[PDB]
Amino acid sequence: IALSEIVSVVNTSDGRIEVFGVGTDNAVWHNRQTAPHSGSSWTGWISLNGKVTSKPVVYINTDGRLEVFARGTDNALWHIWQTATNAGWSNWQSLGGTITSNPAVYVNTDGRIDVFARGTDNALWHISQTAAHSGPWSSWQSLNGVITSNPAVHINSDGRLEVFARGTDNALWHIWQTAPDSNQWSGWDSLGGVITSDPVVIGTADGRLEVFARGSNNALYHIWQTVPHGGPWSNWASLNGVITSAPAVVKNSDGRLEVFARGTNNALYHIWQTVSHSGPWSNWATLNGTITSAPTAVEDADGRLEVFARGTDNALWNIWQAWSAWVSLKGSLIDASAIK
Amino acid sequence: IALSEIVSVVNTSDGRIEVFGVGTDNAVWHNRQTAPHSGSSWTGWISLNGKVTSKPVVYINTDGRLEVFARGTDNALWHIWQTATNAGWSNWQSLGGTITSNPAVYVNTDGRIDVFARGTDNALWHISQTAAHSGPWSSWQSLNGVITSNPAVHINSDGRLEVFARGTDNALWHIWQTAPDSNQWSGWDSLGGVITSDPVVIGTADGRLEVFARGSNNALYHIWQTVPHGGPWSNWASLNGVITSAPAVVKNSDGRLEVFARGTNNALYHIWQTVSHSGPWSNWATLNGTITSAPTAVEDADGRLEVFARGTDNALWNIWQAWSAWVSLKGSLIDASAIK
Ligand SMILES: C[C@@H]1O[C@H](O)[C@H](O)[C@H](O)[C@H]1O
Ligand SMILES: C[C@@H]1O[C@H](O)[C@H](O)[C@H](O)[C@H]1O
Ligand code: NA
Ligand code: NA
Ligand code: NA
Ligand code: NA
Ligand code: NA
Ligand code: NA
Ligand code: NA
Ligand code: NA
Ligand code: NA
Ligand code: NA
Ligand code: NA
Ligand code: NA
Repeated sequence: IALSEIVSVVNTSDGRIEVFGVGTDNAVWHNRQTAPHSGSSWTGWISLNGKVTSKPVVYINTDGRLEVFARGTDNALWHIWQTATNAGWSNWQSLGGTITSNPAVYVNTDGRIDVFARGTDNALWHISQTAAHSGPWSSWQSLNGVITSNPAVHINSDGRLEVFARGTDNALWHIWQTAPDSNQWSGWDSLGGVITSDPVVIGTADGRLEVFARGSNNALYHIWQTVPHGGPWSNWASLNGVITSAPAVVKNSDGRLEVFARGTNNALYHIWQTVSHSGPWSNWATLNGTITSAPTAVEDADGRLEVFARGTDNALWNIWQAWSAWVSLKGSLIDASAIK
Repeated sequence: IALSEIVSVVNTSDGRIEVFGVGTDNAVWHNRQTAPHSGSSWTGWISLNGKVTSKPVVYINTDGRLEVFARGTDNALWHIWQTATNAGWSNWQSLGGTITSNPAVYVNTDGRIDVFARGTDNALWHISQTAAHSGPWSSWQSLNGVITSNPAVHINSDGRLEVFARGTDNALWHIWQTAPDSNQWSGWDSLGGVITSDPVVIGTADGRLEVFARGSNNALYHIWQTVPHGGPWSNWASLNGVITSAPAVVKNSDGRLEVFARGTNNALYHIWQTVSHSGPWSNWATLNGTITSAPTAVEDADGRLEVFARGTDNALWNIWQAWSAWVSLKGSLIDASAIK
C-alpha cells in the first residue's frame, strides 16, 4: 500500500480550511486558517486529545458541525464533534466495534453520516447516525467481502453511497446502495486491475464517479462510470508517471480534476484536466519540495487548490495555486494509518 | 414590485442547466442543455402541462431529482417531480392550501424540502416533506406576519433556514429556524430600509447570508450578516445604478458575488465583487440586449455564469461569461408571478 495521506482536511462552513493530523503523542491535533483566503495565517496546532491507531477522518455534518472519526487503542471506532458550527468540541465517544482499517466517512441524502471500516474478519462493516447529524448510532452491520486496503466512499449523483476497496486478488472492488439512505446494499463487483495504493474516488462535474489508484508499475491509473450514477465502467486508463505515495484527487473551482502524488525524487507532482472538466489531461509537472507523506488537496474559499504534505522535518507544509512558495505550518505529524 | 424573474433555473446533478418557465398556455415548460458545457445546444421546450398562476420554482432534491412548485388556478400549491434523477416526471399533485405569492423553496439539513408562501391572511405559511426527498407532506403551518412581496429563503451556514419578505412598512423583514430541521421558528425581525423589489438572498464563501433588493430610488442595495449564520446585520449599503427589474444574485466559481438587473434602457447590466469574495465591488457594466423580464443567473459545469432573460420577442435569451454573444432559446414565455 503506497505511503498514505497524513492529514484529513476540509473547507469549513465559514470558508476556513481546517487540517487534522496525529501528533507524536498519538492525539488528534487540528490547525485552521485565521481567514478564508489563500495564504492566510493559521491558528497553530490545537489538541483534541484521544489515542488513535488510524488516520483521523473529519467530515462536515449537514448543519456545518465538524466530526472526526478514528480507531482507538482498543481498536473500537471513536468520534468527537463540534457542539456548534466551527465552535467548541465534545469529548471523544466510542462507537464500539473492532476495526482493522482507517474509517471512510460520507453523509446520506437524509443528513445521516455513514462510517465504513474493515472488521477483524476483513469484511467491510458500517455504522450510521439514525437521525440527521445526530446519534444514537445504528448497530454495526457487515457488507461481507474480504478487503486488503482502506475503503473509500463517495455519493453517486442520484444519492446512492458507493464504497471502493482492494480485494485479495489486488483488484479494485466496489459495492453501492441500491436506494439512497438505505441498508439495501448491492453485491460486490470487481473493476479488475492490480492496485498498489488505497483507491480515491470523486464525483465529476457531469455526475459520474471516477476512481484513482497506483498500479503495479507505480503509474497513476483511473477508471470511471461512463453514464451519471451508473455502469458500465470504462476500462482502466494510465495517467503514467512513477508515484511513491497514494494519489490525492480534488476538483478545481471550474470542475477540472487534478491529482497530486509524490515522485521518485520525493518532490510533489501534479497532473490536471486542461481546458474544462471534459478536456484532455496534462502531463505531470513538479511542485518541488521534499515530502514524507502522500499529499492532501482541498479547494479554498478563493477557488484555489491548497496542498498539504509532511516534510523531512515532520512539519506539515502547504503550497497553493497562485504556484505559491512552500510554507510550513510547523507541528510534528506521524503516519497512524491502520493499513500500511 | 420590480419586474420579476420569468424562469427558475438549476445546474442539474449531471452538470446540465435546466430552465423552467410558463408558456402562453399557462403550462410549465422546461429546456435543458444537451451537454454540460458553456454554449451547449438545448433540448428545446418540453411541456410539463399544468395550469399555473405563479412563477414556477424548481428545486433539486438531495437525491438529484428535480421538483417544481407552482400555484394552480385553484390557488393551491401544486408540485411535480422526476421519478428518477434527470429522467421522467410524475403527474402534478396538489399540496392544498390557498396561497397569494410565488412559492419559496429550500431543503433542510435532513433532506426535507420546505416550501414557503403567503396565505389569504397575508401571513407567511409553510409546508414540508416529512421524510428526506419524500412525501407525505406536513400540515400547512403559519409563521404569522403580514408580507407584501414574494418570500425568499436560504439556509444559514449552521443549517438554519431563514426567510426574507417585504412588510406593510415596505421594510425588509426576516424569520429563521432556531434549530435545523425544526418548526421552532424565531420572531419576525425588521432589517428596515424601503424595498421596491422582492429580496434575493445568497450564502457568502465565508458562511454569511447577504440580501439584495431595489430601494426607493431604484438603486440596488444589499445588507448582510456580519458573522457566520448570525447577527448583528450590517447597515444597508447602496450598489447604486438605476434598475427597472428585480436583481438576480449568483456566486462565481471563485466565490465572487455578481448581480444582474435590467437598466433604464432595458439592457442587461451586472456588477461583481473584484479580486475575491472579500474584494471591493465593481461599477455597473452593460451586457446590452433588450430584456422584458428580470434576468436569472446560474453557474454552469465549466464554472462560467449563464444569464437568461425574456427578449422583446418573448423568447428566452442566453448570454454567458466567455461575455458571449446573446443567443435565443426561442419559446414564448409569460410573467405568471403571483405578486407584481
Ligand atoms: C491554474 C492552473 O490550474 C491547473 O490545474 C494547475 O494547477 C496549474 O499549475 C495552474 O497554474
Ligand atoms: C471574469 C469576469 O468575471 C466578472 O465577475 C464579470 O462577469 C466579468 O464580466 C468577467 O469578465
Ligand atoms: Na497528506
Ligand atoms: Na464548519
Ligand atoms: Na494557504
Ligand atoms: Na450530517
Ligand atoms: Na444516501
Ligand atoms: Na479558505
Ligand atoms: Na428571468
Ligand atoms: Na438532477
Ligand atoms: Na450557454
Ligand atoms: Na430533498
Ligand atoms: Na434545516
Ligand atoms: Na452546464
